[PDB]
Amino acid sequence: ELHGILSLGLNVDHTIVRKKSIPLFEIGNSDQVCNWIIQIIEAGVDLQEVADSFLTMLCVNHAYQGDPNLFLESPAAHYLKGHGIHFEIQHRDNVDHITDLLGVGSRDKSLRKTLSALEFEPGGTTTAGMFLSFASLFLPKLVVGERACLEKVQRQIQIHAEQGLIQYPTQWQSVGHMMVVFRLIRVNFVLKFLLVHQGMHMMAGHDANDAIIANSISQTRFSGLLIVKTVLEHILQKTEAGVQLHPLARTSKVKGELLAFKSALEALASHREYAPFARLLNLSGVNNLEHGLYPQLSAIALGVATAHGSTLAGVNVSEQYQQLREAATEAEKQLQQHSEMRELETLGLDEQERKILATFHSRKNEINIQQTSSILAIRKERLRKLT
Amino acid sequence: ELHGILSLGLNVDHTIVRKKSIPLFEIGNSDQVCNWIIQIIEAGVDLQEVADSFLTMLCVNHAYQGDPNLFLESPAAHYLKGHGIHFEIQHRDNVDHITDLLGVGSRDKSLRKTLSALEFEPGGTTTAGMFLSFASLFLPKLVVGERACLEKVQRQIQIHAEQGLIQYPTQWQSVGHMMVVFRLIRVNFVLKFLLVHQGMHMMAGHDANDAIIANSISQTRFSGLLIVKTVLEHILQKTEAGVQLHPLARTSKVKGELLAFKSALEALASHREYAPFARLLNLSGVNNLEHGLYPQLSAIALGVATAHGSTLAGVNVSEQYQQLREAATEAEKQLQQHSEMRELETLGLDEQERKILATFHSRKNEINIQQTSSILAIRKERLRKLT
Amino acid sequence: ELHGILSLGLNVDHTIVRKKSIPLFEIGNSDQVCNWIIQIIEAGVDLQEVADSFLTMLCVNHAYQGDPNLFLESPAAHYLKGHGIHFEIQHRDNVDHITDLLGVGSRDKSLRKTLSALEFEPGGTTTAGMFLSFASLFLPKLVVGERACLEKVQRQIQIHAEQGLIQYPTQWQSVGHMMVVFRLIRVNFVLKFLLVHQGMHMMAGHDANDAIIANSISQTRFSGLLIVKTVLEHILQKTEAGVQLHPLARTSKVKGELLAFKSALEALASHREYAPFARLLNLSGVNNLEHGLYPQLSAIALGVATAHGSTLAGVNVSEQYQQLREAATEAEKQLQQHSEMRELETLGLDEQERKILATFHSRKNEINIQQTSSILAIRKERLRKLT
Amino acid sequence: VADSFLTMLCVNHAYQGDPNLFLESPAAHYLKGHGIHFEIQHRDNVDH
RNA sequence: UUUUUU
RNA sequence: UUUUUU
RNA sequence: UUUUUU
Repeated sequence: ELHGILSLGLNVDHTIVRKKSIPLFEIGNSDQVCNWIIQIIEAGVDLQEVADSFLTMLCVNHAYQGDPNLFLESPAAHYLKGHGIHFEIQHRDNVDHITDLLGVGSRDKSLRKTLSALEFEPGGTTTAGMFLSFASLFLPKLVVGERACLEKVQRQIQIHAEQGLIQYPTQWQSVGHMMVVFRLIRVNFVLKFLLVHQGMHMMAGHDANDAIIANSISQTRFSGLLIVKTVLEHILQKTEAGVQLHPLARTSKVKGELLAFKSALEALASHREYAPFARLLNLSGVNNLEHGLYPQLSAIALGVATAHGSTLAGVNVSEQYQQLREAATEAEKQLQQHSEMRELETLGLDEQERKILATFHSRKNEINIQQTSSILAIRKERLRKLT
Repeated sequence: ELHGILSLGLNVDHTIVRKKSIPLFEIGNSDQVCNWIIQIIEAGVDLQEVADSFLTMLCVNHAYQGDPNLFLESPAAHYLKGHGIHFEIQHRDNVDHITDLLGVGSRDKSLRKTLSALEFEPGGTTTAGMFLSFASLFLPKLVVGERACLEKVQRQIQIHAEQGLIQYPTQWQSVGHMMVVFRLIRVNFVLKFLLVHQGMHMMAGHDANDAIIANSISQTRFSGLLIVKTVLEHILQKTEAGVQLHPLARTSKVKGELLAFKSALEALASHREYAPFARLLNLSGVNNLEHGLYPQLSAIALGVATAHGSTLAGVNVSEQYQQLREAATEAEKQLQQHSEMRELETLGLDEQERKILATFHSRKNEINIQQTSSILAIRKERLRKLT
Repeated sequence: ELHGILSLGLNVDHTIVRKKSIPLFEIGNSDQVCNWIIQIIEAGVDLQEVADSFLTMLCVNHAYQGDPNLFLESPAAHYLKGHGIHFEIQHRDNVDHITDLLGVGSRDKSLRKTLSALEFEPGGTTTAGMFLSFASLFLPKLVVGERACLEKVQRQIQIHAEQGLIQYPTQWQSVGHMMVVFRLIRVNFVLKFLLVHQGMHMMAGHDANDAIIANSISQTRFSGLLIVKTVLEHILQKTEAGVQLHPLARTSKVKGELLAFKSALEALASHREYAPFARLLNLSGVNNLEHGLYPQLSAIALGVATAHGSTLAGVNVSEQYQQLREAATEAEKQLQQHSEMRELETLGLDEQERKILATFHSRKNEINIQQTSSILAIRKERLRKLT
Repeated sequence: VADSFLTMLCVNHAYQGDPNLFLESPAAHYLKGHGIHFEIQHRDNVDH
């Protein structure tokens, strides 16, 4: 097989190509230090190389009440090492200021003077879990962009307020504070991974913050991987016997698209139980799953998927997938109509029952037209906002 | 076999024909030294024989936080040695100036006076990882040339800015700074290999810079090797049973082209998991894969590939592949039309489903004509810019 | 077999009939000495018996950073000895002038006064690797002659400038400097062999100069041995089952030509992995492969090859191969036409597919006529330049 | 060339311009067997 | 003596 | 020498 | 680069 040359360097074995060591502090006033960290986040000051340390401090405070040794024995730390990420316990005796935690060295003097410039206020009420839940609110639609993330965050804040779960400070609702939090989450990997791990792997015991985190992790599944969802749910049909390819996916080019897409999916499934969050966590083979490696397959799959759900009509694409998308949409609409009225007879039903079901199917179809057209109008409003 | 005489000296065994030793420095202020290195890069001063040392210093700072011993035990250093490239740890006690690192010797006095001429500024914010990601931005379309590389770099900077991942200094956006970075990357092998290794082999844990590097490595796959892609995806067709040769590739000359191309591909696949980056890294048997050893096969394969994807219509060729390229393009367009309407009947489908699918295939064909013509017009604009 | 008497003295066993010893110097300022060597090359002064010493010094500086002991343990030195070529390490304590390296003796006083006449300039920027790459530029088309070599050198300098790989001094671009470099390469064997060895056997790690050297070595394959290429690719056809002789090669004389040519090819393949560079390196049985031992076979093979590639129409021959060359060219053109339209039916194809392929084959044939006629016109221009 | 161009006109009239259909036509079947044959030669560009 | 393109 | 899109 | 709803 010389066609293996095309797949060289895609699904490589696991090797560690880095060495990162995040200092974790065994202190007495863990809550007080975490409040200081939240306050420096609120101040807008960027954390240089200490973002990992302080955000992992917040995560350890939330999950383990402030005992970093338990975290070093946790499965999250077990996963992170083996990818080159390690943690040090350093006992701190007295911590009067947040600058005691950061050590002396090059480029830490630059941060230390700024942090000593900030004047904190003692006994802040905001806990680390509150910040972790607020940060988790950003995980859905984070790969989409800043504004979409902020819009989803405001919506989900409303939702969680009307459940009575949480009460975020009104200064967190500001646009700028969300700007700084979005930047902090986007750049930092360990915070996102820890949020994902605690959301996924907590079987019970959720407090308000854990409930919010788990909900946002569940909503973050396959964010940035709509191509995987559309292809695997519609184009690669799943039958009782085997796997049929969609009627619209018979083109000679689309067959090659399918084989390459499969190879990329073997690459993705190597990140077991973390593949849904690959684009969020920027895992290895996520660039192998893109719109542009698979133009025909992407447009056709999204068009076929749009023909079923009225909400997928709001998905935007580049200039070059639009026409093939709606061509596939109308093709699949007509095919679904034909399949609709074709297998009623295959079921044993009276004239009366089939008659009622035909009325129901027509009614459902018009409801779907209502909804798809409404979503299209809302999307047109969104683009008009962009204009 | 006397025909083996033609293949003598092509796929030779692995032997080490060189001895290179890059000094790596175990220092205290690794970040400070790396900032000095980035500043001397920004100054435009060319690094004579120390480019390898300082760029590997930047890579060690990024990957291993500044511990070169871990790098000497890394698999990248394991690969490099055995190709004749070794590293020395030399502990430096005090480093007040960047000139302390470079040792006394012939032709180093020339560089030392220039580096002492430059006046640095303390506490530069730019980290080594930022420079590594910016340098990685150049890897796609680096073998193409300087302007195409710079254009891709600007595009990808825009893309990475709108994700919120990174924020490059505005002085890096200048044309001249990209000129110096392009020159530095083009001449230096170890920097490119280290970027390729960290992009390929990092399974998880990506920060912003690692995400950018991995994305650009994934985009750099088979850059400069479009002939391999076109031939192996279209001319050497892959069936369930065996390997069919394309109908357009039956000529007696093209058969010899195919055998020679195969031999070159056994040469290429010897660089396992690095064959995609052969032209970038200038590996052994990459000159055996060229347009000019395989004129008929190159033109025919690119023409056949252009008949499928609308984006491949933008690929330029020499004066002598153009006519055969479009001849093959029209031949494959007509053949794909005939195959298109020929295997609809081979599938069990109703009159209705086949009718809908024929409408879909026609619609797809006109979309493809739109896109190919647009790409051709854009290419005409590009040549007009050249004029 | 009395016909063995004709082959006596052609494929003889390996014996050493010489004793050459090149002094190699273990010095401190290897780069400084190599710059002096490059400057004496630039001065145009001919090197008497020291050309081998200084050029091997440059090669050792390039490959091994200046440690000749590593070179003496290198496989290139292993190959050279056993052919009668050895090296001495002589440690030099202080080298203020290039004349310190050359020892006192007969005919070295003549060179020493001239080298002391030349006034060097300290700290020359030109490295040994740059000179080695520039010298390697001459290897393709070196056996052809001086002007063709210089033309190829200028073309390849342009090519390597537009890649951004290298920047040769503008004083090297002069015609006279290329004259001196051509003479130096032509006379000297060890320089050419070392360039060939490093180009062939370096699997990875190429810097700019190594990339240039490897490219020119790959382009130098079978330079001066077009007869081997033409015969083995066309006249001695390679089938799945066995070896067919070309229809044009059935003459009773051409059969003897084929047997003698085979014997010469067993002679050539004895130089394993170096047979492609036999005429360049003037290996043992290269005079047994000539135009003049095989007049009929040479002319017929080149004519048959010209019928396939449009570029081989530019190959010149003596007064006496021309008419047989074009006679074979037209014979093979008609035969290829007949074979062309004869095996379309042998493949299972529709009327439509065969029709399209016939259009494609006609279009390809007219493109080939365009290209062959253009090459013929360019060749006519070349002869007019000679006139 | 009178035969060539007039048969070109006849092929254009009867078969819309596809000479292969004419070579499979019964008129061409009759003509050959009387010694009259036709060659398809594809022309790429015809400005004159 | 070699003659092309790479 | 490479030439597209990613 | 991602673009929906959750």
